[PDB]
Order: sequence, then C-alpha cells, then structure tokens
Amino acid sequence: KDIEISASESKFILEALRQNYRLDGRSFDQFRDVEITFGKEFGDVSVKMGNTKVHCRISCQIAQPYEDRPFEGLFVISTEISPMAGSQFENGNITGEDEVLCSRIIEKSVRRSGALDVEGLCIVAGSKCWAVRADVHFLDCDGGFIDASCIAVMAGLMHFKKPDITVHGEQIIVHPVNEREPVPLGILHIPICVTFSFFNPQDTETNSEISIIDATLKEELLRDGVLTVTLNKNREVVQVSKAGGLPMDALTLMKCCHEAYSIIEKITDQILQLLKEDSEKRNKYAAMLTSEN
Amino acid sequence: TISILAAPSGNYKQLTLVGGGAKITPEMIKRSLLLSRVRADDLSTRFNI
Amino acid sequence: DRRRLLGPAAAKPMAFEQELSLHTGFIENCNGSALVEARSLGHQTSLITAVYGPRSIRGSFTSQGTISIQLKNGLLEKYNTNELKEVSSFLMGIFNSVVNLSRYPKSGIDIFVYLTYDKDLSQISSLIPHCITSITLALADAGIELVDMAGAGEANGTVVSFIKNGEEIVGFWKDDGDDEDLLECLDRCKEQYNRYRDLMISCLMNQ
Amino acid sequence: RLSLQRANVEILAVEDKPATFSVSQASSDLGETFRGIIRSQDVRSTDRDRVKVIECFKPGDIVRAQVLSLGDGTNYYLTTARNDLGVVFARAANGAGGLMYATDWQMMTSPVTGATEKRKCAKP
Amino acid sequence: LEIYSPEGLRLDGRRWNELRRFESSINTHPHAADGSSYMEQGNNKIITLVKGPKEPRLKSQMDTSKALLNVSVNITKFSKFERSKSSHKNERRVLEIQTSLVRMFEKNVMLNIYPRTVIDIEIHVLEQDGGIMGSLINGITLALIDAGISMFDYISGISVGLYDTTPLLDTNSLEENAMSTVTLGVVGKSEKLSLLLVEDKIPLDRLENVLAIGIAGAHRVRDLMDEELRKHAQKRVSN
Amino acid sequence: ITITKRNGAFSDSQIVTPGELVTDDPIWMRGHGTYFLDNMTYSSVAGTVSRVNRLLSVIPLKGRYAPETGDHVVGRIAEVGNKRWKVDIGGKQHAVLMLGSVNLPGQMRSFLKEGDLLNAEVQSLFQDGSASLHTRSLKYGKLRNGMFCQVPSSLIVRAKNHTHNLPGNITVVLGVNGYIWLRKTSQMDLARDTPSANSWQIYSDENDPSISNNIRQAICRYANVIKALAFCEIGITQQRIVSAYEASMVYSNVGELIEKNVMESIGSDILTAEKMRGN
Amino acid sequence: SLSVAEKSYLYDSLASTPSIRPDGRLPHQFRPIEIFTDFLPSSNGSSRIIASDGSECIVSIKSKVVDHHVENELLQVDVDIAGQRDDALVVETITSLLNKVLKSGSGVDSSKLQLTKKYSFKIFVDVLVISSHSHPVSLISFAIYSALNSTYLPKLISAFPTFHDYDMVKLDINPPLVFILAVVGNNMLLDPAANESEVANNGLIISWSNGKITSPIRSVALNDSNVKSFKPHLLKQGLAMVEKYAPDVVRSLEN
Amino acid sequence: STFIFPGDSFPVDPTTPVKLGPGIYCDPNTQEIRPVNTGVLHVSTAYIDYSSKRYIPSVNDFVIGVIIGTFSDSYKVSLQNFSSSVSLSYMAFPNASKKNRPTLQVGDLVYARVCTAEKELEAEIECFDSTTGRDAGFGILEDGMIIDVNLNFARQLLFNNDFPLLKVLAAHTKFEVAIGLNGKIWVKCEELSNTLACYRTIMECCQKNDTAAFKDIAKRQFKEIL
Amino acid sequence: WSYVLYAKIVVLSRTGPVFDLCWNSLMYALQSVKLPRAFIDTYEIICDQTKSVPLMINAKNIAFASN
Amino acid sequence: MSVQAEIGILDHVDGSSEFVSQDTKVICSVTGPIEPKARQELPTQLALEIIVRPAKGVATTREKVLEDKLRAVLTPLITRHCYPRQLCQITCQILESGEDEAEFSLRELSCCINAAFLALVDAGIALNSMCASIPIAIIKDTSDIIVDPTAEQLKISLSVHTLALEFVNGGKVVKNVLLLDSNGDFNEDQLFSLLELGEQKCQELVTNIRRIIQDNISPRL
Amino acid sequence: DVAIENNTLSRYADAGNIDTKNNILGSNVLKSGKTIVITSITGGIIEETSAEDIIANYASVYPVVEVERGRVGACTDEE
RNA sequence: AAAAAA
Ligand SMILES: [Mg+2]
Repeated sequence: KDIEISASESKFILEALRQNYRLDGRSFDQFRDVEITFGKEFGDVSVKMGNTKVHCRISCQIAQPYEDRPFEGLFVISTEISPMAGSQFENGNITGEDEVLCSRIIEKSVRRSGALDVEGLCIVAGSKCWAVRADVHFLDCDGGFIDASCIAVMAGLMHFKKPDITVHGEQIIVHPVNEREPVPLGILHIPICVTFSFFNPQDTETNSEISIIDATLKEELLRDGVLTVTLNKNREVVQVSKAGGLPMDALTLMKCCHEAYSIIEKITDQILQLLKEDSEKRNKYAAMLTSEN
Repeated sequence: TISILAAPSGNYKQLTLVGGGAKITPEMIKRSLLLSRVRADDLSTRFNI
Repeated sequence: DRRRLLGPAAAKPMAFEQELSLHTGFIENCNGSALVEARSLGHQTSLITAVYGPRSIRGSFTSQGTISIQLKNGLLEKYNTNELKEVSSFLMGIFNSVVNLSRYPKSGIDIFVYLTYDKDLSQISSLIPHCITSITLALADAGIELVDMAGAGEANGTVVSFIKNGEEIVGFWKDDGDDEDLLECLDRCKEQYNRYRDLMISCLMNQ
Repeated sequence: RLSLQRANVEILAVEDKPATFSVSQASSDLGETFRGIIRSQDVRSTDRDRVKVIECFKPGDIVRAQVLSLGDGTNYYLTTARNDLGVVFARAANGAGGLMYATDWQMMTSPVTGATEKRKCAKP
Repeated sequence: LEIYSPEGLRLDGRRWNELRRFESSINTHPHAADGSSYMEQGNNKIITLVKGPKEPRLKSQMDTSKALLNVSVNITKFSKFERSKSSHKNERRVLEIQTSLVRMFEKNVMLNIYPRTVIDIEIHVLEQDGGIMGSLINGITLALIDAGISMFDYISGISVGLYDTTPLLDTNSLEENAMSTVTLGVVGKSEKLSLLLVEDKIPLDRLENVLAIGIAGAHRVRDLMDEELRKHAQKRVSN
Repeated sequence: ITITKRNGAFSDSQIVTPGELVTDDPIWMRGHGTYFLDNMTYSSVAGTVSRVNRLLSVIPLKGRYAPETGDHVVGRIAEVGNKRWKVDIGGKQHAVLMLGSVNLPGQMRSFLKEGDLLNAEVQSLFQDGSASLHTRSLKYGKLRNGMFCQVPSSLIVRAKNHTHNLPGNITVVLGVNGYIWLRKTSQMDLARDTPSANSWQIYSDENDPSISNNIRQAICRYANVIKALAFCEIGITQQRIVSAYEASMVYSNVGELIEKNVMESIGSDILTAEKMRGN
Repeated sequence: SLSVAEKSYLYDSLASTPSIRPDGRLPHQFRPIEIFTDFLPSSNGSSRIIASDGSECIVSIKSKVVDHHVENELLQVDVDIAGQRDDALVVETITSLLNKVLKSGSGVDSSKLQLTKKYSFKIFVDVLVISSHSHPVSLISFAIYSALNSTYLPKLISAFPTFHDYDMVKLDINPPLVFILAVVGNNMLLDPAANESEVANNGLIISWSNGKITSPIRSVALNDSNVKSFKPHLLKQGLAMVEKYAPDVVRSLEN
Repeated sequence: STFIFPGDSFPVDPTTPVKLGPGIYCDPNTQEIRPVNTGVLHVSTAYIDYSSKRYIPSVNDFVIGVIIGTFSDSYKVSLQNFSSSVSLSYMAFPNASKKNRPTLQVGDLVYARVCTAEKELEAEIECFDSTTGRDAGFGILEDGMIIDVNLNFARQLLFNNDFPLLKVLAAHTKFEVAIGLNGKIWVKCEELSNTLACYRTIMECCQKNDTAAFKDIAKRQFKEIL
Repeated sequence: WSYVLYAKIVVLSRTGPVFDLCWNSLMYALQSVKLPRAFIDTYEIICDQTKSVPLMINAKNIAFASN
Repeated sequence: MSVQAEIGILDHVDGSSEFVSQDTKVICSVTGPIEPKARQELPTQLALEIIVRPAKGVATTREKVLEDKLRAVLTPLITRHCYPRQLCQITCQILESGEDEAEFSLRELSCCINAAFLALVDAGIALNSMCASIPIAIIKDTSDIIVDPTAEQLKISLSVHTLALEFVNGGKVVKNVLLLDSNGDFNEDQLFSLLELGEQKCQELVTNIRRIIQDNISPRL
Repeated sequence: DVAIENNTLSRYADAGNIDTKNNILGSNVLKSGKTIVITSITGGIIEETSAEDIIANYASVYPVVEVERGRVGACTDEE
C-alpha cells in the first residue's frame, strides 16, 4: 500500500517552503515540542511530537553472553512497525528500507557510542549476564520516526532500574522489588537524533536548497534528501547518516550540526528534568504511604 | 463450537465456548459437559494404560 | 523463535530373511499414499510417502509435468538436511524417466516422503530402495501414469534402480563400500528389484 | 467477483456425457482452482449489446454454463445464452438471507421470506 | 601496538596522508556481467558485477519512467582472518550498506533514460581490511562505467580515522578498532558529499578539518581510478 | 585439457570520462553519452568523442545492442501474452512482435512459443527505445535446420544483406544484435538475390529429415571459427568467415579449434593476410 | 533455454554413431580452462577457475585448531552460488556431495592433518560460484583440487599448541576429482557443455582418487525433460572412460 | 437528544411504512430493523448519524478524487487513501468525444459526483452532474490546496448553510472553494498566504469542533501570518 | 538440574479440528515417559544408556479432549 | 472494577481506542473498509485482519492464540455482508501486561476485546449488537469468584476465566455468549456460579461502556 | 472410534533390547477415523540457578505440531 | 502496452 499525493499538494507545499512557510506553522530550524510521560512501571515511557505518538518499554532477562565477548553484556532493539501507525505499513516487515534504517541509527547511537555500559551488565564472565531489550511501539505516524524513537529509548533506559543480583558460588539469585531497590543502568552520555529533510524547488535555478528539521508525514514524502545527525551535551558527534539524496556541501553538513546542537541540548535538559520530577514523585509517594502505617 | 477437557475425577480443565451462528442455551452446556464426561471416562480406561 | 515453541535456548539436548509390509491409499488428504515397512537382520525401516497432484499451475507454459520430491524426518533426527536434499535430487532424476510427463502439461506433481521410524542395531543408502518403492506405489495409487515400475536394491552401499525388468537403469548411487563390486552389486540389486517389483504389483491388485 | 464488462468465476464440476458430474477437487483458499470468465455478451442471446451484469449474476451464486473457447492457459470463456444455462443455486443478499428458487428466466424468488432478486435463471 | 609513531609513521609505515596500495581493474569478467570491476585497495579485494540495463524478471517490478537499481553485497566468510560461522546475508549491517549504496547511485546514474529496465549490481568481497565501505563505492563506480551505463559523475569512497588530534587517511581494520572512522562519498572533483557515515564517537570541535582531508583524499582516489580507466581506454582504442 | 597457472596475482580520438567537459561550445547538438548543463557539455560515459556534423556525442567503450530501424536481427521468444510477442534480441528491453507483424496462413502458442528462435527486421522504434519486430518477408521467419551461437554485438556491422551463403552447403545469419544462426542451405537460400534481378511449414518445429554429417560438421566448424574471430575481437564479415573456415582446414580434427593458441592463430592469419594484400 | 528445433538438432547429432559435438570436441576432450592460485593472503589457500562458457568458481582454504577426538569431520566444505539461496536445492545438494567427496574416511587421508596426539588441523573449504551455466560439481572440484595443492599453514614447533611465527607448512595431499559425464543415446561424453546437457538422456557423476575410481558415484539427471533409462553397458563404459583419461587431466592440472 | 446503540430495539412502530436509509440495516432473513451504528437517530425519513473518517461510495454524492491511473477504458481515481479505486469514464466529461480523449494526468484533482455505486461492484463517478447546468464547479481543480477532515465536518459544510465557516472565511478573504463528501476540502485563493491561512483554520476547527469558535480561530490565524 | 520435555506431533489425513486429537495423543504419550538418569565424573552432563525412571504425573488431573 | 477509556486518540487511523483496566493497558486501532489484498478477498462477506502485539518482545504463538480468540468475538459482531470484498485492519497493541504475561494471558485478552469493540464503534462499522468482556478468577483457598482481579490475585488463583457476552435491547437482554475461556481446575457448580456473577458484572460494564460512547460521539455531532 | 499404539516408537519399547541411537523418551500413535496422529517425546537437561498447588509449581512441555496439508513453507497459524 | 493529421 502507498500514500496517494495530489499534484496540487506537491506544488503547494514546495512553493510554501520557498516562502519560508509550512503546514504545521513551524520554522526551518525549529523542532517539534516533545512531551514525555512515564507509566506506572519503571522503563515504560511515552513520547509525543505533535501528532506523532510512540511508545517504549524496557525489559531484562538472565541470559548468556556471546563467546566472542564474554566480558560484555547483551543489548537489542525492536523497531517493528504495526499497521496501527497507518495502513501504509505492512504487518511483520523487517525488510523495510526506512524501517531497518531507524533501527540501525538508534543502535549506533546506543552501542557503538558507549552510551550504555554493557560491561556493567555482565554478571559472570563467560557464563551469565543481563540482556536488556528495548521494544519501540509506533502508535501514530505523522513522521519523525528516527527522532521520536531516539528519545523514547534513551529516556527509557535512564528510567529503567534492573533488580539487584548477588552472586552465590555458581548460583545466580534474584532479589524481589519489595526487599531491595532495583539498581539503575549506567549511562555515560545521552545521544539524541535530529532528522533533516532537503528540498530542491524549480524556478527561483543556479543555487537553491531548502532544509527543514523534523518534517511531518506530508513533508517527508516530498523531500529529495534525508539526513540524520546524533549529538549530545558532551560537544561531540555520536553518529551521522547520509545516504545519497540531494548532494550537499560539507559546510551545509556542519551547518546542520550547529542547528541540531541547540535542539538536542534543550531536550536533554528536559529529559533529565522529567527524570528528576518523576524520581521525586515516587519518593514523596513512598513517604506518604509509610506515614499512614 | 464447544471445547471441553474433562477428567475422570469429575472436574474440568479447559472450557472454550464460542457462539457465532446460534444462541447457546445453558441446557446445551449441561448436555455438552455430560457427553464430555463419558467421552473422557472412556478414553481414560480403554487400552489399560 | 517466534514461529514455534523451541523452549529454553540455554538448555542442551539429550547426550548418551527380507520382510516387507505394504499398504496404500490410507490417506484421504492427498491423491495417493503409501506405507512401506521393511525388517531385516537388526535393521528395520518404516516410511510414508504422500503424493499431491497433478494440480494445475496458473500461467504455466510447460508442455510436460513437474515433479518435486522432499524427504522429512518424522521422529528421529538423524539425517542432515543437506543429505535429504541430495537424495531428493537423486529420486527426481529417477521418476522423471518413470513418470509419463507428456500426460500432464501445465501441471505439477508434489511428492512428500516422511521418514518415520528407522532402527539400526553408508547409512541412508539402505533406505533409498524403500523410498523408491514407496513413491512408485504412491504414484501408481494416485493415478499418475508410469512408463514402468521403479524399484531398487542396496548392496554394500551401492544402490542401483532398475526398470523394464532389470534390463535398464534409472538411477545409480555409490557411496563408500569397496571396488570391483560393479558386476556383483548389479546382480544382487537386480534380484532385490524383481522381488520388490512383484510385491508392489501384488500390493496394487489385492486391495 | 463481479466487474462491469464481464464476470469471472471458478470451475467446480463438469457435466459428463450420456445426470452425472465430475467434481474437480481443489483448494478454494489458494487459487489453484481453475478460473473462468463469462463475457457480458455471452450472458443471454436476448439483447447481446446492452446487458446489466449486476442484475444477472451475484457473488456466491452458482452458475451453470457451457465453455466456448479455452483461450489462454489462465481463464476459460463460458456462456449462459441458452435456456438450460444460468444461475442455479443462490441465496438472498449475497448468501445472507434464505434459499431462493428459479421461476422466470430473468427472475428468481424465495418462497420463505418473500424476497425477490433479479438473476439469470435456467430452465427446470 | 603502536598505531601512530611520533616520527609520523604507522603500522605499515604509511604517513597520515598516504593511501594504501591502489589498483583498479576494468572488464575483468566480460563473460559474467555487462560491466565488471576488481577493486584492489590495500588488502581489500572486491569483485563487482553490473548486469543491465535489462528486462526485469517479473512484471511485479517495473518502472515506466526510471530504472530499477538493486545492490547485493555478498560478504564472504573467508574475508577476515577469522571465519564467521554465520552468513552475513541477512544481517542488519549488510541490509544497511546495500540500501545506502542504492540511494547513492540512484541520483548519480541516469535511470530516466533507461525506462522499464533493471540494473543489477552483485558484489563479492573476497577480503576486507578496513575502509570496506569506501572500497565498495569504488567498486560500483568503475563497474557501472564499464557496463556503459550513463551517470553524471564519479563517486569516490574513502575512510578517515581520527587518533587523538591527528587524523588518518585510508584506515585498516586494526586502526578502525583503535579509533573512530568517517567514511565519505564524493561526487566528482566537487566539495559535495554523496555519502556521509560516522559510527563511533567524534568531537564536534574537530570535524571540518576531518572532512576536508577526506574530500581531498577521495579526490586522489578519483584520479587513480581516472588514470587506470583512461589507461585501459587507450589500449583497446589502439586496436 | 588446457590450463594456465599464474601465481601471486588475480582528426584525433579524444578519450573522455564521466564528469569531464568535452567542449564549451553550445552550438553542437547534444547526442548520446552527453548531458546539458548551463551551456556546457559534459560526458556521461567513458569513451571516444564523436563529432559528426552538428551532432555531438560520446561513444562508449562497451554497451548493449542498440536497435535501429532496418536492422536484421535474430531473436528468441521470451514470453507470449494477449495479442503480442515479446522477443529477446539481447538489447536493453524485449522487442515486441505484434500479431499483425507476422504471416498468417490458411492460440498463438501453436505458431510461436517461448524458446523459439527467429530472424526479423526492426519495423519501428518506441519512445523508450524498444524495437518493433517485423517478420513479413520471404527472408524472415522461424529458424531451424542448424545451431545458435552468440558473439558481441559490436563485432557485426550493418549491411545490405546479412544472410550469406557459404561453401559447405550451410548458411549464416549475421544479426546486428550479435545473435548468429548457422543452418543448412535451403531452396530460398540458394536463389534469393538472383531471382530478384531475373505456407504452414514456415512455423514448423521439426528440422529437415535428412541432415548429412558433411553439413553437421560444417555447421560445427563454422561455429568454432566465428567464436574464434570473436575471441580476438575481430569484426565478423562474410569474408572473414570464409577465410577463417579455410584457414582452419589445416587442422584435421574440428575439436582442436577450441584452444586459445589455435583461435588466436586463425585470427592473426586473417589480420596479416588482409594487411599484406591490402597494401 | 533452447528451442525444440535446436534440441532436436543437437540430439540427432550427439546420438549418431560418429557423434558430432556442437564445438567439435571428441567424447574425451576437455574445454580449455584457466586456474589462478594463492591470491588471498588472509587465507591459507585460494583458487579461481574460468571456463569456456564463462563459468567461474572461487575456492578459499582456511584452517584452525581443535581436538580430533571430539571432531570426526576435520574437513568442512561450504558452497555459496551467486544469485542462489543457502537453503536452495542445488546448493545443499552440492554442499552434501562435496563433503562426501572430501571426507576423512573417503578420499582424504586423516593422518596428513595430524600434528599431535591431542590437537590437529581442521580445514575449512569455502566455495563461491560467480557464474554457472551448467553443473558446477566438476568445476568446483577442479578448483578445490588446485586450492589444496597450494596451501600454507602455521608450522609446528613441538611434537607428541605452539606455531612458527614466520616459516610455514605446505600441505601435500592428493585431493579427489569429480568428473561429470553425459549419457546421450548410446554414447558417453566427458565435460558436458551447457547446451549438451539440456538434450542428454542421462548423466553420471564419477569421483577419482589415487589413480583409481572411488566414491561418491551418482547418476544425475542433467535436465528434466529428455531423461530416459540407460543400459548397464553405458555405466561400465563411462567408468572405464574416466579411468583412462584421468591421468591426462591430473597431469595437466599438476603443472 | 436521543442516543442510539447497535442491537437496541427500534422505537419506530413497524405498523406505519417507513423508508430506510444509512445507519439502519434490514435483516435479509428475520426482516427486523436494527441500528448498526452509534449516534443520533433523525426521524422526519429514517437514518442514523455516526462519526466516521472513512468514506463509502454512494449515489448523488459530491466527491474530490485524485487520478492514480490512466487506462484506455476509463480513469482510475482514488477518493481516499487505501480505499478501492473508482471508475471515471472518458464520456463522463462535458463536451465528450469518441477518438479525442479529455486531458487529465496522474495526480490531477477532479471534482465529480458519484453516479452508480454498488456494494459489490466498482463505483463510478462523472465530471458532470445529472444535471445542474453542467457546472457546479465540476472539472479539474487547478493549483490550490486540499485538506483531510472527518465526514461529519464535510457534509455539514456542504449541505447546511447555517454553518459559520464559509460565512466567516468570506469576510477574512475572497476565494473559491469546493467541498467533497469524502472528507476532502479544496480551497484556492490569489496569494499563497491566504490559502495557508484557510488551511490552518479548518485544521483547528475540525480538531476542536465548536460552532462558536470559528470566528475566534479565524481572527488569530489571519493575523499570525502578518 | 531439571528435565525439559520436548514434543513433536505429526498429523496425517486431516479432516476437521485436530487439536482434540493432538491433545489425546499427547496425553497417552505423557502417560508413558521414562527419564534416563544422569551422571558426571564448566562440566558437561552425561545420560545413562540403560538405567531410567518412569515419569510421575498426576493421574487425577489427566484430562481428555472432545469437540 | 473501576476502568477508564478514550475514543479517537489516533489521527491517521479510521477508528481507534485506548482501554485501561487495573494495570493492563491495551490500545487498539481500526482501519476500514479499505482495499483488501488478493489473498484476503471474500466475494460475499467482509475480511478481518487481526493483529495483537505484546508489551515486551515480539509477537509469538501466544499472541497468535490471542488473535484467534479475538477473531471469534469480533466476527459475529460485524455485519460482514454490508461490505462485500473489502478489508478491516484491527490492530491491538498491549502497552502494559498488568499481570504475569508468562503464566496468564486471559487478563490481556479481555482488554483486547474491549478496546477492539470501542474502535469498531469509532471507525463507524456495521455492528449487529454490542459486547463486553471481563476477566474472572477463582482462588484455591477462598474458593470465591472474583470479577476483574489483580496481578497478585492470579498468582495464588486455582483457575482463570474469560467471559464475553453479546448485548441487545438497551444493553440488557443477552443474545448469545460470544466467548467463554477457562483454564485451571474447576467443577460444574463453579461454572454456572461464574455466569451468575459474570452476566451481572458484564451488564455493569456494558452500561458503563455505553455512557463512554455518548460523552465522546455526541460532541462530534 | 479411537485406536492407539503406545510406546512403539520409544527406545524403551523393548525391555531386553534397548535402542542406543533412539532419543525418544515416550511415544504414541493415534488414529481417530481418517486422521492419524504420531507423537514423539524427547528430552533435555538444563542447569537451574535461581531463588502446594499453584501456577508457579506446575510446568508444561513444548510441543511442535506439524499438520501436513501437502504445502511447503513456514508453519501455518493452525500449527 | 491506447497514441498523431483530415
Ligand atoms: Mg548464495
């Protein structure tokens, strides 16, 4: 199934971008306001960008590490898209172009960037360790798959706390949540992805390019180029992925890194704040229940 | 359709009832559970296993 | 695995006078079926062969039929999947000469051979003549036209299939064993062929 | 399925020769069953030009026809021009209602709910 | 081990701006594909076969306007010194590379002049030792040219690693495991990048200086490919 | 058996490459291999610069067969649907053969089906470059009574007549597409161009009932020499074939012509002979 | 994919008593090939073979260390054909066939790979078929043969694990060969061409080791159409044909 | 108001003859009338108004479709995403011709009405009403911009003249507009800023769904672009 | 250590719902299961090729299927 | 048994709903009637594509059972003969288990039924009647019947149950039982005592559901 | 009617002669009418490292049902 | 796999 776009729409939106206007009434360097809501359980996190709605749930289990890396842990991400986001997406399709792209992008942002400590997830070297799984649920599709799934995963991992484990010989025991408090996973830095959409309009023909940030579903179908840069508050590039599309200068590439750094810094302080507000939310509730005993 | 897992002890295990073509009167459940008890009691002791 | 129930992946598996019985047409799910059971010395073999066809293929322009054979492991997981494909390729090289393909244009015949029980007190070489016996029975029971009755025998790991009363050969399988057994194996398997042939013909007439 | 200029079906059984029939066993949920197409001009000899296909056949209705030309190796070309050919067995509302019987050649009624639907009926 | 000596040398003895052994090959398999190329960059040995433009297999895949560009990268198990027991055929990292390479050449190759056709690119990596993504690009570029397929310009690949404050050009596997690398794809002699790829951590402070070496370094890669192509062209035009 | 074991390893013509500026003169007419961008002409492929009259273009070093109106080609039926036939002429696309472009005598699969070879003429061209085949002639029709062999499409130049009769009672059909058909010389082949100055069996699948061994080995030898000339990248003409067929008579057995040192011998023999008696 | 007019021509030509091949070859003639060796430094051994029709096969030889008491098979042959699946019918067939051709208790000496009483060298054979216009079983066979003739392993130091850091061992063994034959009418044919196999009545796969015919020996159907039964005298003739013309091909590929 | 639920008893007596309509279902066997949707029952005529974002082909309905394919017999036009295609004949245009065919490319917006719409047959539309002067705005819609809304907002806008949308927008700007019953609204102005102002209003009005909030939204939207 | 029971059920000549027949066959199969003893001289585990004990399941909970 | 539900939370879908019961939260979405695939086409009736995904991991055979049980409920509800040869995509995503997903899947099943029916209403599909599903369990010790239990109540439970009934005439008269699932040790007396309390509590949620629709649908009209 | 054959395919089929190759712990052949069912039980050993009639005390087996309809491919929704 | 002039 494919989305049918009229010729009138394609001419209207393109002309509007030349007049620095867009449908949702935003700027070119502006990112959609992101609200983050945590569920009852730890690790459960809902992220919403405009009309785009996603869901994430962090889990864990006791498993055995690879023979190649016995001193490390295990990490895996599920980005399978259900038709819930739209009939455009087929049921059970991992061979999707933009689908495997979003999976690898956020994988490179977590694993190869040293964001999550896999060495601290190792219980017994070469025997048993922790296996952290992150399942991304794509509820509504208005665009910005990469961006929204990047925040949901990161915010979830920092809000997730694994049960405390004590080693007794070769036997591995698990402490209940009521007896002991779960230990949070160690995160060295928080990577956040920013998606760019490029356009090359006609008429007013020598030099003309349009680049916007976090395009909607209608703007995503009309773009001639795709760019995703991942940055953190540590003044460093986590990862950047540009495959083909509209050929661009190296100056415009770093021009998009400067516009993105102001965006990722703003929402990372938002995540840490909403983590702080939720951490104290569970603290004041724990003291109130005890006082009525 | 009606799916029953009956035991020789008299109790039951799995009970699956889905009506999609006609109403399911309680008299037919009792008739089903009756027929399922004898069916399960017959299969319990048949080949002396 | 999200398809089946494989259970815990951190676990490990367990670590520790020729006689024939022929029955055909006992499966109502397909067009033709056959049951072959053979017991000899300390080695018995029981396998089931199902034949589905001939069924029309949409858009097919083939002027003849198309045979597909697949062997399966019913119970004991012994034979490698790679080896099962090899025998399957060998079996199809046989029945493409046996089956009158000119009768079924734009059609295809699928043949499923389930290897149920095989006790042993090469290796798969001994089962080959029984697979040929089963298929030839299942095809003849299904209504598929066969130019001749296909049968075979196993002698010192050397399997050779015969038709036209042993006068010609429709298949040859030589694995391990020894040398200079060319004339001997051809004579010993020819006796097994004639024996398997008459019992196959009798099987179709009686029931 | 029903289209505007034609009506495609699937072959189930074939009438023998001197009634007895030969049932073709196949899976209807796969598509391995032989498919056939009845042209709008092959519906009836009366007024071959203009024929309303909606008022002739219906999805699920059983149609007795005679094959003219095999054409290609995909679809068969049938016809219901004669009297003994047409919709034989059918139900009201695409099979939702009760059974209907053939009275007139161009009218099918149901002596149960009193419903009448326009079909192409054969001769008893 | 010592990756970068203070005297300005590496493990192989190359400088910070020295490329590895660069040898190209055109029309190596005229009996297999319409165009063929054998990229030998350092220890990397890649066979690239371009089949097309030709009629599609089934009518399911056909474009009435442009052509269909498909890329299959077959990473052999005997590439690296340590043989992988599992096939890389359906691995995520391969499905990414294949799709990326397509998007790269989709705009470079003139698909609009080859309508209702299919251009198939089969790639076999016999051996890989760092900068494999860049080498794959050089393999496709030459192979597409030999097949006589019209494209706008060259697309040259290069891998740039960063050790401390000193960048490196055309890195090997040992260096890729010891530092962060930046793979590039350059359209012609221009400063426009067709492909930008960064996996590991890289300081935002030093980025322009990294790309500038990569773009210029990829330009010498283009010249070496241009030299060999013209060298091969003048020999067969001699007759 | 022959082996080659090597260890350790695996008015001028301007050569241009993709991206290179061929000329700064916008006057010229843009042809193949060149794209227009701001009054400048750039090359899209790698090859020689072709300046003919007003038309400017670049000839690729290698490329598939380009169908032109009037080309005599040999093709194989790839698929048959509706009222058309789609024939493979080894081009970029499948050539089409309409039902009105063949000869109906007094179910299309009963005439031509998948696999059948034929020779035809390119009647016209589509906008996508596809060719429309036309078999309405006494010189065109379904092929039989011989064997097929394939040579590069750039080794057979256009000509007034592509069907030549050769000594040994055989006939060659040199297609511009590179697809060649050798067959026994028939009644039509014997007297074709001569009577000009002076029908249900045309789609038959069966060959001539009597094929002498003298013709089979001729068909065989004529095939080995053509692929030999192609091995040396020599343009195949009717004269090059006859010469090669006679030059290969120094080898008693026909099978000796399959060798690499033998093919290059026959090829070099014609190159030196035409150079010696040509000057 | 030949027309019936071509198939009927090639059959009548091959089935004739003075059998005329389309390329003029005698029933025992082989088509000219080209073999490259030792072109992969990362691997212990490598080979590449080009055929007349344009068929190409790359075989890589690598090795590791493991206990030979826990591993019965010290020789694993993997086949990957371009444009083909790993679970394909033809692929897994050849994969299973070559493993029987090259086995520790079939056509390969197990004492040759023996270093110590505890540990031994296990050889991994990888096969990459670039192009295939026919049955590559014979083509791959000649490639694996030349690949094992030119091989270099880490040289041992002690006796009965440590290796030599520079000097290497050259494995000298007698690798088996596989010759595919074509049965057309009453005549036997060696090295069947692409177009010959499509009209052949039947076919034979015969192995060869140490100047003698050995297992595996199969009777493969080169096509799916003109496949017919054959007289027993053809099997005796074919085997004898391989027997006498094998020292010729072995001698050629030895250089 | 009287709210209705599916399966509930029908208040209307079966004695007096009552014409059917959308929302209610006549059981082909038991011959009883039951509601199948959720909403307000309107009795003048008997039908049920229910919230739906998906359009279904029906006779005498004005729809805005997009050409997704051009055949030799007719046009393939999609009135909505993922829905089945509709058949737009070549003779369904004013001043039709035999050999000469109307000029429409793939992607062109067409404003037509549905002539014949069967449940078990491919629907058909015609670019000329049958008839209202042959010009109710029917034909190709050049340029402009379209917006996706629910079916409830579309029908009330086209039929009901008391709807304060065309009344409040006419004061803010001068424009021509076409509204389809499939949830499509096509609006074209002179300047692009006006079309953008109209798009943002309908987008917000459909979301909030308030009759008295039309003038408030339109005031702040047109003053936002300046 | 703990035992884990893997089961494989093949169905031939399917007519109607086979869950009822698959359950009954599995129940009869479970009624007669022998668990071979294990022993050991990271260490592996070795099962005896002869000695075994019958599986003890609750006969009071054993049920049967019908549709 | 206090629950919470919302209608039309998704934009690009024809109809959607978000059901909340205790801790288990299952959001659903419905698109239709739309163009069906060739393999799903039904000449007379309407095709149903049902997809159920868990809160953690990938959909397995467990969810295949959930889809099969959910299909049995939604099938007689929808009037299939109103949309001949068409498609209806029903996707149910579980946000939170609300129980032990490894041992019990009957809590999530009822929530998948409830959420789906609400989405069917929002999407505007022809329904023959109404429906409501509740999870039931029986503790081994107390031997009491608990309607809509919690997570800890299931762990010590002897038998788990699932009831889904079809309601007509103002959500009072019961036409027929749509779904009745039961797992665990129980007798015949406990069964008829289950429907006695179940039918009462089912109608309690029916009238509860009905008022939810009114509050959401009416402002749109 | 129901007729079965128990312990016919197991290694413990015969008391005296025990199969050294067969790994089947328990087996059953069943045929009710036309449909035939063949069940085979295998086993395995797993190291347990963690820390009354309830759900946690009772376990189950992992069945792999293969319904043969004569079509190749993956496991159907039935299985 | 329709098309252009009159
Ligand atoms: Mg492969």
